[PDB]
Parts: sequence; C-alpha cells; structure tokens
Amino acid sequence: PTGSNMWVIGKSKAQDAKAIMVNGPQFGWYAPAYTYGIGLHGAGYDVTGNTPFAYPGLVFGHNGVISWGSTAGFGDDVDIFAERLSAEKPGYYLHNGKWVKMLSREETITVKNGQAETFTVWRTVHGNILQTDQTTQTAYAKSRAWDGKEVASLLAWTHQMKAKNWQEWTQQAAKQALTINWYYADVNGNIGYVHTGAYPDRQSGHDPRLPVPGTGKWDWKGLLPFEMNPKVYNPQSGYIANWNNSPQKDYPASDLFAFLWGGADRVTEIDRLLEQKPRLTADQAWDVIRQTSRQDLNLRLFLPTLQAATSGLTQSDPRRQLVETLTRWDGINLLNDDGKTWQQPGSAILNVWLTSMLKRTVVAAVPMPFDKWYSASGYETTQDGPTGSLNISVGAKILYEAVQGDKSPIPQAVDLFAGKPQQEVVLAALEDTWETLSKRYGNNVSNWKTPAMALTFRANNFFGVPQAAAEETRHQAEYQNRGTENDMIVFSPTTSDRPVLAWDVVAPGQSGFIAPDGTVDKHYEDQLKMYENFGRKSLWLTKQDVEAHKESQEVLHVQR
Amino acid sequence: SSSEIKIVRDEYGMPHIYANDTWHLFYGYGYVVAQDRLFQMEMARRSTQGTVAEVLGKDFVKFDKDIRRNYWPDAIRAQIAALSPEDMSILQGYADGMNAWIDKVNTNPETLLPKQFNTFGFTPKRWEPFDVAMIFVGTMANRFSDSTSEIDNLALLTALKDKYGVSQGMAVFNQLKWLVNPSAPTTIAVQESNYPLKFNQQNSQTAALLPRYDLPAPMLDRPAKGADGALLALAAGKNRETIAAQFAQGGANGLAGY
Ligand SMILES: [Ca+2]
Ligand SMILES: [Cl-]
Repeated sequence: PTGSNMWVIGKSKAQDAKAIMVNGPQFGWYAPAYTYGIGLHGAGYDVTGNTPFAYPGLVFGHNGVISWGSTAGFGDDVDIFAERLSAEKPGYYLHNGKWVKMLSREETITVKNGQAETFTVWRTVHGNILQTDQTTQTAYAKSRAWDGKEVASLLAWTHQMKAKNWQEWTQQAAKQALTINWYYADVNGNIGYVHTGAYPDRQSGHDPRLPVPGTGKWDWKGLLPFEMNPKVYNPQSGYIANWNNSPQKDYPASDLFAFLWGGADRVTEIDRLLEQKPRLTADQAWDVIRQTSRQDLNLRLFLPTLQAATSGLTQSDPRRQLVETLTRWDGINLLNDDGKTWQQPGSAILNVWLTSMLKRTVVAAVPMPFDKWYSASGYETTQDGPTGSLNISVGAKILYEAVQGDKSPIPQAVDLFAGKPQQEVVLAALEDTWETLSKRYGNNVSNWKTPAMALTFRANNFFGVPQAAAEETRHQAEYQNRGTENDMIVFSPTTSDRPVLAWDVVAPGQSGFIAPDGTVDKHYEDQLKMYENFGRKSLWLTKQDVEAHKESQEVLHVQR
Repeated sequence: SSSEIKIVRDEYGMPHIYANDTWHLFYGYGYVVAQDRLFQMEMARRSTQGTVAEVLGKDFVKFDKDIRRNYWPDAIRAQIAALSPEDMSILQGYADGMNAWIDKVNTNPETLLPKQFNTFGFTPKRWEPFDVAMIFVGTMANRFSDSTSEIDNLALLTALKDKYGVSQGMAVFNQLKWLVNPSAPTTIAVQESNYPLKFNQQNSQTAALLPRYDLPAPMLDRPAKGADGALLALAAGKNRETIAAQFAQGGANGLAGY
C-alpha cells in the first residue's frame, strides 16, 4: 500500500507513560472509510482497533497487554523469471532440462449490457505469466516469495492478536509472508519491530532488480529463515520510526524503478522530531502526525545546496532572495484564511526549482522516453489533491546523491551536471523559478498566495472501482500527508489507572449504510470533522468501558 | 450461551462482539460488517475477483482480466482446504455471519438494502470462505505486496546500454537504481545490527544473460485513472500516452503513480 508511517516510543523515551505507539497507514482516502472499527471478545481474543476492509485480523489495535501496527515493507519479495519457450512445444517451457507443461485456465468475463469475453491465464513453476514476447521465445513469469502463504498471512495477522509478549508475537510475525513492517509495544514499555515476510534465498550472482532465466540454474534456493528478517526489540535509541524507509543497514529495497532507499528519505522528518526532546508525551507523539502531515519534504534536502549556491550573491539578486525566503521557513505548510492558499510560497518555489533541476540533470541523462520516469518533482497534483502519501520523488533522490558530492556513496557513473559546476545549474534553476513565479504572482514575494493541496475521500476504491455513489465523495480543504486513519496506543499512562488507553479516527465514519429512501446512517459522517482537525476518539477494550459507552446492542442465538 | 452472540455498538457505532467460540465470534464480525459496509464489501469482492464488469459494464473488462491474470484461485482454495477446523472457523464464521444479514436484507429490501444496490442495479449474493480470504489476498497480497518492475527495468537498461554502450549503460543503471545505499536512514540503527547478505554490483551474473528488451515498458499499460479515481478505460494507445503524461508530471505521487 504505497505510504504508511509509524513511530513507537519505548520506556526510555516516553513521558508520562511506558510506551506510545502512533500509526498512520496511507492507502488513499475513501468514502466509505478504508478501515473498519471492530472489537472482538471471546474465543481467546480480547481486542480493539480498526482494520482495512474488515479483515479478520486487526492490522491496527491492542489487546490490553500488547499493541500492534504495520507499515508497508517494500522489500524485494518478487522476481521475474524469463521462461524459454519453443515453437515445437506450444504451452511448454524449458526447466531443468525438460519441456514442462504450463498450467492454464479459461476465464470468462460476464459484462453488464455487453458481450462476454473469454481468455486464458497461464502459469509456470515460477508463477503466473505476465506477458510473452514470442519473437524472443520468452514468457515472463512473476515469482512471489509468499506464493502459497496468502491464507497463512491472513491467519498470522489474526493469531498475533492473542500474543501476550514479544516471543509469542514474533512466532506469528514469522508466519506473515507479505513484505510488511510489523510493530509491537506492551504494558511494561517494551517496543519492537519486525520487517516481516518471506524473502527468497537467491543464487549467488542473481541481480534482483532484473529478470533471471527460468531454465533452472537461477531458481531460488528456497526462502530465507526468519533469523534473516530485520528485527529489533528494545532498541538502545528508545524508539522505532518508519515511513517506508529501509529497515536496516544494507537491506535491499523493492526493485520498482521509482522506489529507492538513499540518503534522502522522508523518515528523517519523524526522526528529528523524536530525537529533539529527551522524552515525549502521548500528546506530543500524536502531534507528530500534524507536523509531518504539513512538512514539505524537499526543503531539508536542498536548502544547503541552495544556500551555498547563493552565498556570494548580492542582496538585490532575486535568486538569492528566493533562497532567503526558504531559509526563514521551517517547511510546515499552513492554510491562509481563504482555505485555498498556503501562508508561505516555499513549496511552489521548491516545485519549480526542483522541476527545472531534474530537467537539467537526471532527465537529460536518461534516454527518451524513460527520461519521463525521473522528471517529476512530486508536487504536481490535481484539484482533488493527492491520491496517497507524498514522497521525495525518485529523480529528487538521485539528484540528492549528486549534490552531496563525495559525501554520497553512489558512484556517479554519469556526471548529472554534464561538466558544469553544480552552482551554475542550481542558479539557473533559481533564475527559471524567479521568472515563472514572478510572472504569475508579481515581484512582492510577501504577498504571493500560492495554491494549497486539498484532500478528497473518493467514492471509487483504490482499484478505481465504485464502492459508493459519486455524490458520496467528501472533501477537506487541507491536504495532510498522513494516515488514512491514525491510531495511538499508550501503555501504563500516568494520567489514568487503566493500563492502556487507545484512540483512533475512522473517517468519514464507521457506517457506509444509506437506506433505500436515502436516510444516511447516524454514523455515516461523524468522524469527518475530527479527521480534519487532528482529533481522535477513544477506542474501548474492557467490558466496563464498552458498557459505559454503549449506544445499542443486539443479541443473537445461532447454531452452526 | 454457546449459541449466543452479543453485539454492542459504542457512541461512534463501533461494534464489539462477544462470543464463546471461534465460529460464533467471526460470525458476529461478519454480521456487523454486512450491516455497516455491505456495498463496499460487495464491490471489494468484485474488485478482488475481477467480476466488476458483470455489474458495471464494458469499462471494467480489462480491469477484470488483469485481476484474474494476477492470481491462481485454485491455489487459494487448496490453502483453505488444508486449514485445521479452528482456522477454517474464522473464515466460515465470517462468511456465515455476513450471509445471515444478507438474507435479512434480501427479505426486507425496502428498508435494509443499501441504496447503492438500487443505484447500480443489482442485489447482493451470499459469501463463502474463499470470498472472505480473497478480500485480504486481493488487497494486501496481490496488490500491496506484489511490487515489481523488473521488465520495465530491463527496458530501461536496454535503452541505457544503447545510449552509453554496455558497461556504462549498466553503470548508469546502478546510479539510478542502486541495489543498496549505505547512507539510507534505517529503522534499526547500525549499532543494533546489519543485514548479513551483502548485495553489490561486482558479483551479478544475470544482467548479462538476458535478451535486449524493446517492447513498450509494461508500466505504460496499467489502466489510467482520472482525478476522481475512476478508471478511464481508454484505447491501448491513448492509455499509454495518458500514463506517460501523468507520470512525467507527477511521478509516484501522481495519477499514474504508486
Ligand atoms: Ca526482484
Ligand atoms: Cl517519483
């Protein structure tokens, strides 16, 4: 699920509590809500929280002893095998010296007010065929390390909810086969992290970023043991922070071209806030959502470069004055009172500058039409706003390595600046930026009212399929680079006699029900304003707390 | 009671299920889900199984084929068939619970049928354990833990080698798409541990073994969406042009993004 953040604060770093867990899974924003609030009590379970698509297993929740969360792992658990075909053996591929018969199945798509279509799906020992290049006599099969373990993963996410300590919980973490960061906290203040999933034990020499021959010599050896999954229990830092960044030193990322783990990483924004104060309260931990949601992610990366490039320029030089505006700014975007524009113009300045930089550097070094994979600054959006999290663009991460000079560990096989001093290129981009922005907004930087990003709870689910009527779409003025939902669990708080306190927000509301006559449920939209203003509602666990907050009840008698 | 399931909803309508065995507990969960999110769950079911066109028409045919081409349902069924009685009870109870509410809905549709079923012109059918498993499998696994662009990467590598020659093309590929970068900020501090498997440029043998790849990068064939998040259902040609324009403009953060 492309974005997701988490910060877990342990005993050594928590104020007025023994542990604090704050999770912000980013799936995009939908109506009705992407996640589902649910409490389960009996059959060995005693839990509360919320979970995507109402899975049996709560991804975000606690059981009164321990609490858990997730963020997308993005490890490389998928490789593509280039299968060798034969004109003499249609539907076969060469594997371990023999012509092996592909599996195939016929599927018929029934179409409302149209003619049905039938097609075939093919599969090899390495997975389903994605495509076939018949001129090259190759079929590409997608091999997932978690193939065969999909159901076990769903069950691992359910059974983990019964764990009472780290050892029991990691026994279920070892069964979860998708590439997912899992997080743990408990009543005693212990905290932990596991970069869960099945990862292939590849042959020596296998470059996991590119396909390998499917004829047998490059077949995976099997799966790596759980010992190899990156994990930490009670880190000496006292905290665990993640925003889909690398789990651990030397661990390799997904092979997706647009995904990189490099020196420029948005997780640094969470890390600086956690290291800043010796200890954090649950309220301060919750406030990290607001701050990171509004943080421009590029300012910190490129300010030093911009400052150096403009250091000897005159006070009247507009390239310098754009950088002075940026230097004065902390990069936190805030709406003006019109509910449309941002108080400061820095994001616009960075967008234009970075777009110009990338056009001049990474884009110019990559052949068309692949240059268009590295041109985005990451800021360009639509009137409805971002469909997910915002990140530092892939082109920006590459550019960051280049502007770090010999501080970067990445050999610059091609000088992205093409023989020109970097200062010249950075200043040219600033000249472009001043031209573009001063023509649009005038020469008085202090009155520039640049467009803020908005947020939309879309009526189509992430697949692009309607899950509500189009009129059910909801809008919020302020885009916030945060979880679709946010949940926080606090263990052994000094502000209560309860051993655990928990809060969440499931917007627009718990219910998506609309009666036939159009009456929307009483819980159709009661968490929308709360979402917008960084509010939250208590999650109950105990029978006493559920009962005290009881709105309605139903008792059923059923036999299986 | 063994047979008793108690459902308590709080002040935000969040359900709490009280039951005495696995099947009853998950039945309560499925029941409340069908009460709260039946249309959403029905469409998620169709999304995860590639049966959207059946109710929404021709614009979702390519989508349905793509979903079906990306998994092997009999393998999921064999996983479910292997489950112990206790594990099967989670899936079966859940489905059974949904079904109890769905039957009540189709018996008194005038007040209980979600409005959207009338708007979209169909009624909800019962759920099986496979359907429940497929909500998860189709979302978390088949979409969110299935990220690879190796064929696109081979396409880019072919182009880099054509522009720069073979060794330099590969070296520029390593600059743009590094295997690992020691300066990446890591969730686990280096004082704690490091990953024992050391991946580097030197040892790779497989990049040299593949065919030069010249068809359109496959990322250009993902179905384009507009600003409402809806599928555009375009010709293959206009789809590729839409994805390229959207990706050049917004990259991974944009409309054709990740
Ligand atoms: Ca791979
Ligand atoms: Cl990007």
